[PDB]
Amino acid sequence: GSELSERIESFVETLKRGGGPRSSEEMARETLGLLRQIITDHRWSNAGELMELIRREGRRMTAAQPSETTVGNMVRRVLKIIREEYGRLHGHYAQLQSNIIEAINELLVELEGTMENIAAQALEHIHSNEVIMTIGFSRTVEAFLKEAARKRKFHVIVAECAPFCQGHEMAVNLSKAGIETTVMTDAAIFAVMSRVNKVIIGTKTILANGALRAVTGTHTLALAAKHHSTPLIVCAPMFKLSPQFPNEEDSFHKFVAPEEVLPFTEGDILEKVSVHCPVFDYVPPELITLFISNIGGNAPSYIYRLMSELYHPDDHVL
Amino acid sequence: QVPTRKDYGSKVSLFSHLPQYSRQNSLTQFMSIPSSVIHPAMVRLGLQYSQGLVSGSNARCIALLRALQQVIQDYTTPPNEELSRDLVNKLKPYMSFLTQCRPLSASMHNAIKFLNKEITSVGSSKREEEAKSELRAAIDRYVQEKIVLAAQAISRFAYQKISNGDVILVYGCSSLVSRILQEAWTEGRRFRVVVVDSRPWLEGRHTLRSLVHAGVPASYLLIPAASYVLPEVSKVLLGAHALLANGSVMSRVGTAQLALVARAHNVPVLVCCETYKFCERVQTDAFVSNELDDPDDLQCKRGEHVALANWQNHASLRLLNLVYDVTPPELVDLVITELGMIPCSSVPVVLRVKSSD
Amino acid sequence: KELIEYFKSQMKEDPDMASAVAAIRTLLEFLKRGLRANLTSAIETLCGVDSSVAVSSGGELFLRFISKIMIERGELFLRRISLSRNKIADLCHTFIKDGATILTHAYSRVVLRVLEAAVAAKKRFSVYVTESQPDLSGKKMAKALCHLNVPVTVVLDAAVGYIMEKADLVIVGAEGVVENGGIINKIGTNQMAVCAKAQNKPFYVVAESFKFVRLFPLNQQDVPDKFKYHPWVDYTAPSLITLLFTDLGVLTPSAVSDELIKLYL
Amino acid sequence: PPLQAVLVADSFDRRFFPISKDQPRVLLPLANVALIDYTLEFLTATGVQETFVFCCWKAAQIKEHLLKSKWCRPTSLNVVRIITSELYRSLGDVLRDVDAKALVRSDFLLVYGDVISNINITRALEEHRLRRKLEKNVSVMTMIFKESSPSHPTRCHEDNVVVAVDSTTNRVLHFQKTQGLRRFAFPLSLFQGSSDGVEVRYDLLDCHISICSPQVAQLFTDNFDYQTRDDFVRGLLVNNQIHMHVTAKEYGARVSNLHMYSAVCADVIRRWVYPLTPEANFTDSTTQSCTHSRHNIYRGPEVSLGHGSILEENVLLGSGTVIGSNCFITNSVIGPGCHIGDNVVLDQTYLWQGVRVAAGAQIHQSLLCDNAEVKERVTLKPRSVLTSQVVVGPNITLPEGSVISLHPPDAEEDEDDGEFS
Amino acid sequence: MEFQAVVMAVGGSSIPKPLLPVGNKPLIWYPLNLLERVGFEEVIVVTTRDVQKALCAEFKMKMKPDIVCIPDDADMGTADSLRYIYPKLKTDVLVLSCDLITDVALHEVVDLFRAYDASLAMLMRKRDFIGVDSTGKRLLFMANEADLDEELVIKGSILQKHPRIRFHTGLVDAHLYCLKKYIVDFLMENGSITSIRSELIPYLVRKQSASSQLKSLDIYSFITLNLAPYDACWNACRGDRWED
Repeated sequence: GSELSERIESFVETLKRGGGPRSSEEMARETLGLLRQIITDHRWSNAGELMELIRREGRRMTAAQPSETTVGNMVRRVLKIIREEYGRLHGHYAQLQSNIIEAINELLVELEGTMENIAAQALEHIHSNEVIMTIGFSRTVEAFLKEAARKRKFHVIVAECAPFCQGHEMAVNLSKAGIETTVMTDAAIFAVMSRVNKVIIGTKTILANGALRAVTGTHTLALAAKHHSTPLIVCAPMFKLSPQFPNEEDSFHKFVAPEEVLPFTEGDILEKVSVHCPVFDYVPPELITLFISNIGGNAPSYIYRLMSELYHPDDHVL
Repeated sequence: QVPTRKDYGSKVSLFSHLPQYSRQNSLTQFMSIPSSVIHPAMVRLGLQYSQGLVSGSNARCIALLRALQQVIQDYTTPPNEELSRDLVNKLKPYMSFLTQCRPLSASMHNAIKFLNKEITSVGSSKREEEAKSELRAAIDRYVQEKIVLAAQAISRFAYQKISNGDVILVYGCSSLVSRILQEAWTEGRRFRVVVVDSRPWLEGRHTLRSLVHAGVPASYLLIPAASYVLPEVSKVLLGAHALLANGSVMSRVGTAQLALVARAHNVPVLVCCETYKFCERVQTDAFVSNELDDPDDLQCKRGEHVALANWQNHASLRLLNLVYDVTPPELVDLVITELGMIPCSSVPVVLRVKSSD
Repeated sequence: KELIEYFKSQMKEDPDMASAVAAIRTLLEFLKRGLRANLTSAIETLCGVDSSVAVSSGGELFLRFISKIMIERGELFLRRISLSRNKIADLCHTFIKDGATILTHAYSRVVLRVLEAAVAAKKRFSVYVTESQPDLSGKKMAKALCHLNVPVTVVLDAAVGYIMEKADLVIVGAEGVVENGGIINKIGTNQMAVCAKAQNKPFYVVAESFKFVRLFPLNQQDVPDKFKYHPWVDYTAPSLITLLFTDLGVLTPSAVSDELIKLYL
Repeated sequence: PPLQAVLVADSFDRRFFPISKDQPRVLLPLANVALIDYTLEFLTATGVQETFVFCCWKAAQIKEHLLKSKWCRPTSLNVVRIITSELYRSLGDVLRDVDAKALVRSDFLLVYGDVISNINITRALEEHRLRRKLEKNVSVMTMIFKESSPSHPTRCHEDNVVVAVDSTTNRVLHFQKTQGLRRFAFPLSLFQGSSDGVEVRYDLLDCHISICSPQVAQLFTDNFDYQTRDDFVRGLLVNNQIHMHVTAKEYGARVSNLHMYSAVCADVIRRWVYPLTPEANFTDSTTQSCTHSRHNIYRGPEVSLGHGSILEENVLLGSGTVIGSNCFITNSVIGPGCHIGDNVVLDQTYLWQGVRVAAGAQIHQSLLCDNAEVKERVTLKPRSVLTSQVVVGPNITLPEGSVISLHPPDAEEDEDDGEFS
Repeated sequence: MEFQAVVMAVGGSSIPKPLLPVGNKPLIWYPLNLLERVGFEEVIVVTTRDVQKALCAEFKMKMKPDIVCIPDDADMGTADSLRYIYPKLKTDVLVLSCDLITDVALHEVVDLFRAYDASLAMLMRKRDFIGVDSTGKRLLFMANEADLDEELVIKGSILQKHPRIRFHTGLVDAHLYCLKKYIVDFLMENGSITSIRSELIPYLVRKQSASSQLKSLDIYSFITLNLAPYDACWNACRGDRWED
């Protein structure tokens, strides 16, 4: 009641203001905690009433941060789980609730071992004396690299995503493990791409076409990799996979303040300039070769089957 | 004597043959204060090259020719020796000192070649001060025509291409493209410019100030936002630093990347280069001949958590900031010279017809 | 207007005659009557009738070539233009193999000359002619090639992607060549060149030397509006073009820029 | 300890005439959002658990406005306290009313009701608490500033301030305003008071979020003549020390006049005050949601742009705005429920809710207030002001400096029509 | 010939500077050592006459290979000494003094003179308040508390073109200067200025005919915090110091 609405309002304002928490896996765990806390302390007669309640509570989290699709498609996965439980019990008050409890607990068991399974199958994609190029900062790709370097000796080009230099942290965290890393800017991507053998990047949101949004400037890396014919490896979990089509809804990119691009101390020329800072970008699925999830490697021509196995077509509007 | 500067940091394994210095230390720590081995204008030129005060490709050539005028004006003739041999033998350690300060642009290479060809063809019957006046007048005529008349010709040839209502994308800092944009705005074209910049030089602020002071509506963004705005961009202007024998475009490091993304968005790119900046030298990558900037320049202050502060303590960490790259000649459409609109395949043609053939 | 009347008398008396040739002959006829250069300048300011690229290109090249030897200069210039087509056929018809499938655009006398020179050298081949219909001129090309006793098939305009996989080479005569190696031609040249590049077929351009115009279009709009007029004119990129066949020899598309730099517009 | 703040919802400087005499200055909308909502959003984004809103002039309208807002909800983290008295008429009077009622406990935020900012104060808060724990309660005030430019269009000559500070322990030594002074005299006791490395600072934008202590309220109680903040800081620096925090990547400024208003609203539209952007919907109302397009184009629900209308740069359209055909609007803010005619231009203008623009009007860099109306063929020059339903007659070109209202003595006209006076 | 270094022999009540000031060795040998290490094959030396014309015998004991010694008057300054040897100098003047204990490698002030095309480059080390830029190379304001009735006044235009100016208190002038030719040309054209320490304040870069070449002339200064120069104001670190 009071604590429920208080924590819901706190989560909504946390998604409205900034990125809280920092890890997307931690935000997914808090999303499952919010959904189990909202189903354990409420009352319903029909399962469709709970479906409408979860939809009404998810619309606010979607309108809080539209660029954060993880809470929205996790709400949609929990909606499909509750729909499948109502379907297997339809062909109902405490038994359905206990089934929802054990299913969301099983979803946390599956979600805690996602990066572990990605690091487990990391060995079948990296050979010795290999030139790797990445962009931005992501825990999945650096875990991939620090597990692949346990038995193999290779090189990683840590290209920074530079609206704000976050890839320096990835370069330092890899060089502490000894991956023989090299730091450059966004302007040397195609200049170094003639020596890059594979492209291993992360993403923010996998779309329904197999398209993906990620840290900005990676569409340029995908174009240079398609020019030099190198395969792209997308180490991405199964909760960044969303049924939002690219041109269907607006607010695709996330815009931040232009201070990180052009500072406030520039002068009188700030009045007559328009400085936009997209921290994301669009990558079409034909520029992608392989997706790496915790269940195995999948093609961009196979994301629709995971969409059918994880999502329901009457929930794509939410 | 002039020693060699120590290489700074841990070099890239692909760039071990190219030197990588630092702007913190200077070579003139162990040199005399009255400059005797190196000319004082030449060591002044090396100081304003090494500290980064002269960064434009045309400004280096202009300051080079002014320092060469100061050297030839302060030249004397020894007994039983010719000027046409002694000046050749004396200007080579000067250019070696300038090379050890900062690697030379191809404009400066062709300036050295043209000046060596002119001082080689000085007759023996000519006097000292008469040949000094001939060489100073030749340098003055050379910089006069092959800077400002070529700049006005390229400005007119790009003014007759830019139409009304279009949008123009630029990259880096170049006086020729900025002069084209200013003389296009003053003569009646109504357009706005999207300025693309890159780290760590951030030299797009110069042409941003130059376009705001000229009254042009401007837009400022970086390399990753260029992919966001090129579906709206219809025209890309670029500033070339050297053009090769195969038609490659040596420019700032974000040039071939931007041209590939513009061709992916069907946006034609336009480089603007004067004919003295050409090359009979040719390369196909950014690895066999390139300039290496400071490895301490990539660090920045995003909050209070500078990660690349103590980068030398990490043995497996490498820092690299490339200056030049090349374009494949099938990516660049225009080559705008003072002779007219030529493609990329016409660069050795213009080399032939301007090399007295 | 006696200049347009002389142009119509020189162009309508022979239907197999080009327009720019008659325009340069009209300029020479004004040079026959200084006052001759003033009359030639007056009629070339007054010859704004034809919207073809080759007419204005030959007018500009004659205006440069003129600048008492002007009459003999135009005389041997017209001699070279008249003897150009035999050198065109003799330098171009040696590439057609036996049993090849020819793809051909709309009617032009240059491709008819090279096909009659090809059948003159005892070669057997089938020709697919695109109908190219803002007006039925590909049907006229197929009729003029059926009189040549060669197997011709009237092809629908939207089938150049349909028949590209069986036509091993694509030979198209152009009506105007810009400096970089691209061509200005009839509107269906661009789609044929793109379908030939996607199917890796060699796209050959067969045009003379007087069609060298000093223009540089980047897009389909950057060609001039006075040559466009439902457009009649497209633009083909020089990367889509394998070879050119001029009277100076079989040239790569980068050689037209060399000739125009050595000629200086 | 719980973090408090004193919110002065009445700037007693007389600047918005005759703008403020119809609705108060904390209720003036930048882009469909009043300034009190921006101030409460900044205070709840800082981490302040309880604020004290001090509304004196038109206090009933301020109370009726903010009781229906988000910050009076029981689910709100930042609970507000409305304190209304018609006796006080100064900033020092507000702070001694704070000291008399024993409201604040320790380390509260002194802030005005019209401050537009996104600065994290918690770094300045922990530095101020560390200095108070080190120097034992002699750190009196921490004046927060922002790195800026001398030619920047936001800061005006009535707000340009130069200070000389200790570059080591970041404390302020000197304070004087630059209004009407081409030369600046700095005393010699500044350098003898602090000798750890002194440096003058002219690139500081005064965001007026100077966080302070209840000993400041004690000093305002001890001296009656301390009317406002600049008198206090000059009287303390002429005689307890005041420190300084510098912000380098987060924006902060408040409105002083119409130049400050236009500059900070152009900063809001150009997203300089992120996260506080108009599409994030920080104040939970149903009629203020907007859609963010390219080039900072904001479009609300049910706008229905006409044929040939051009929106190129930095526009915002409220809910219910009716725009005709062939318009050309750039760098402008349009309120909810407006009526825009045909063949009109809007260049750096600010039109609030309820306006009606006829066909053929030429408005440039103006301020159209609530329920306004302009007729055909009217050409507005830059810096023209019309407030609260002024009807300007047809075929009349207003001059550059032309403030018009229904009130006779404060403006250039009266309650009569604009065609014939 | 890029430079022609000049050694001054005046003062400016602790100890006499030219002859008597012998801390560990003779004082006049150290500036000639500073010259004769990094080049300076041509040396001109001004002699002192404020000690009743007796410092020439102390100046003729260093035994440098090339010296130019001149007689001077008793009541005379640095600027009058620059005006005295004006028709025999043809290039940049690099001014020193007799009492100069300089551990600073003097190539860096010459680099500040060369690289930015400076008109004046001086050396100082931690009364006189020196306002320097945030980089630390270009000084912008300098004055003493003796000629200022009001404490210190600062123009607004230098705050507009330089928003932050770093002020120092404990700096002392090491008297290592680098003058351009038109500076001593203006000293010849304006003979009222004496004691070149008092010439550093009327430099006239700001808004005001007194310039020879926005567009102005550049003057720099290097502040050292490692290499110990000579100092006698506080004398706490000067007495307990080592001379290598």
